[PDB]
Amino acid sequence: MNNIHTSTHVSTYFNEALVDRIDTQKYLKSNGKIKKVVSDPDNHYTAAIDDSGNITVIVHKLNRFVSIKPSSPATHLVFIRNGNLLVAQQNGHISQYLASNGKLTSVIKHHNSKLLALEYNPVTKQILTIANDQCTLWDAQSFNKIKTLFAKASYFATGSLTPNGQSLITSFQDGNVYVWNLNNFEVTAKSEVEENMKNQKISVSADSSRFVIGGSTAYLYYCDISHSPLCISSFALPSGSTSVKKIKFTHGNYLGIITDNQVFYAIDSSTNQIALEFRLPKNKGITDFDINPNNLEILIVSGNGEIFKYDLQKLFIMEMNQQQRLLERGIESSLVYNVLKPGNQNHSLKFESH
Amino acid sequence: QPKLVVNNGTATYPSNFVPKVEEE
Amino acid sequence: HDPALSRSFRGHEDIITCADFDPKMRQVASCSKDSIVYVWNFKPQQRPFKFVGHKGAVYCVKYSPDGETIASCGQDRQIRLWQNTVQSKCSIIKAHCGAIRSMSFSADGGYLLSSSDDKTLKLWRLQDKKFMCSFAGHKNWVRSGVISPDMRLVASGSDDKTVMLWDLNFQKIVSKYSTSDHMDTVSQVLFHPDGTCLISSSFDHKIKITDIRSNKLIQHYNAHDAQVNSISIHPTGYFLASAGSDSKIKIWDLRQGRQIYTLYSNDKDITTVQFNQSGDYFATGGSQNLCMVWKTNFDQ
Amino acid sequence: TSDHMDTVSQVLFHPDGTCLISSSFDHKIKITDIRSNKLIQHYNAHDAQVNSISIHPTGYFLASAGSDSKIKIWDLRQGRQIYTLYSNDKDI
Repeated sequence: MNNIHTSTHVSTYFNEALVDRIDTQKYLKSNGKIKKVVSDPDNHYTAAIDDSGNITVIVHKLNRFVSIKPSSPATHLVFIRNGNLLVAQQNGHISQYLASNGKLTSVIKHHNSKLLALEYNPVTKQILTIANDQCTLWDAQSFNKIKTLFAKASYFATGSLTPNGQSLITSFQDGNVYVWNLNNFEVTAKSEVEENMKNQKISVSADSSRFVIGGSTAYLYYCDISHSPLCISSFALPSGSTSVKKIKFTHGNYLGIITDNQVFYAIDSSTNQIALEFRLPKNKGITDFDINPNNLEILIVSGNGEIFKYDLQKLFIMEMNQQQRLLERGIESSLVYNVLKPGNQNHSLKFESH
Repeated sequence: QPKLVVNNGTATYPSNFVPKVEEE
Repeated sequence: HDPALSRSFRGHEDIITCADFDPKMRQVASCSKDSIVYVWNFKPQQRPFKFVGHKGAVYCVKYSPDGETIASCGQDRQIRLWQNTVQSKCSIIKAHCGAIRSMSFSADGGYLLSSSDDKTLKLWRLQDKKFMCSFAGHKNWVRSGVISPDMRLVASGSDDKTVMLWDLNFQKIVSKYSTSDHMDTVSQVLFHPDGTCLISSSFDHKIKITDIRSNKLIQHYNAHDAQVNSISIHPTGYFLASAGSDSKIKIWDLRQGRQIYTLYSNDKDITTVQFNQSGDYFATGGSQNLCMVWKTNFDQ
Repeated sequence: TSDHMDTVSQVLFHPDGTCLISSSFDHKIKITDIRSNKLIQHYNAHDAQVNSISIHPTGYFLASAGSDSKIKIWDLRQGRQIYTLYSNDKDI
């Protein structure tokens, strides 16, 4: 007495209308369970990390997998169009394998960090690593470096590149979010903010007209370059959110969200409201996600041990329908979604950028 | 049009510079 | 509409302290005060699994929401995480220095809370070393441990006769209430369905209910003249099952604001009233030894 | 400094060999005439380590290239940037 269970907002959604199955009997061989999902920008080679840490690339048409022998887990995976896998390992190094073989080719090291969050820009050939106090920008072929962004004191929390264009946004613990001339090491855009946030991350759109910030406090910030400041506003989150662990952009005006209340959300940034809400049984739980943008093919790792097995594009049907039936009555989306209202300057991450 | 912004603008900076310089 | 003792766990050797359930409806976990816990099902031809370990007493055994992993907390200094359901496949995961009290797990699964004895509670992020999230806002003990939904808080009882809540992503005390008049070692503290309204009783024969931060009393929920009381609440937040070291069982109706009536009981010094995770339930523990499996039919 | 910061890149010309075009490490193209060394507009360039250029033979299009891998094309008959190109990995 008392908390929430079970799986009605997650396994019931995820497995609603599948055409194949991750037959987890073939994957969960550890004495233990799957804990994290890391994934392919080229979408298909998504991968599982279990409590051993061996990366299993699940190939969702074969119901076969690439068993990567080293047990070192990834923070995230990057793949390129030519068949290579760059693994940002939790060991402080980024390790590239032929994706096609799981065969080690090279390691990027310079970082001293627990986290090496990655993002790959397929139109720049550039991969960025967010780690400790620095951003390392490098040629995606991964055998050299371009720049090491850094600071005298504000510690680094995050940043990312823009996949269908190019601009680099980074932020500090200060919440200060700023934009770099990633190829001149110039801060061209600068902010000073009120909301300090530990372990914040910046989600960067492929066409980076839009940006999002998460972190240890229960807030979400949203940028829109068509307006000044780029970060125009901030807002508080649906009741029960305590912090935000992970935020990532998708094709439509949308982001996946993981909070530290372990509820996952899909947010529509055109309004800054939540479209989808995801919940699992008590620990057990939901631990991480992988969204593949064309259909939002999804690899979810749950603490419940289940490896999913769903497309957000298909789950949206339930909040397309439902909502559209209610639209025949005239239900308001700002309530359905819970729009998060722009607040004061007192806790904003407002940022001018050009 | 933006060329008219250049028109002082930057036109006097180079002379705004100059006095004082040798005096120092 | 009968307390419905059905078929007890015939064979419990002595000395029973708790139970929990596998919501298949059902497999029942129970535990003794010495070296053993049991798990069995109906379709009565089924035989219980004898869980050997916890050489000291076991105070509370609980199931994950799907009825799989059974966490068993006793005078262990660890929590034994037993296999799912039945047949040994277990591990020993270190806790503190003594008895571990009642557990709860976070809803979307970040944590597996237990009231381990270093006075902090171990929130347990599934499995790890280090510590996963913990905090002591209590002066001298942790007697309960409930993770609330849509909140950052966990509540617990104590030996300082206070009740405390703290921030579970960030390990910090938020609020306390206190001696309402707890006498001694406080029993388990339970919550309203929303994880609000802390509910507790103890050596003092009365359940009192207060909120969190708004640490204010709603009612005097008089209980048993027991050495000490125990409790579970029917999940709809409708019934306070009053258990305790006395051998009466009495149930409170929260809509009526009263003890409904005492039960015939027939010697039941119920230590737990942990309910089936959804629906008609138990009142077990005590001198009768056999696990008292009830399907209370009042319960819908 | 006609304003440039560092090692100047390719200088191009109006089809008649006038109105020369230049940028450098600084992110701007200046289009300026000869003797009458006057500017017609600031053809803001890429935020490149270094920029690069050629102009369509008609003198209509500034092909803005550089050390970064975004590429964009300008229409000199309008004075607008036409748009930033898909580019798709090209540090031209």
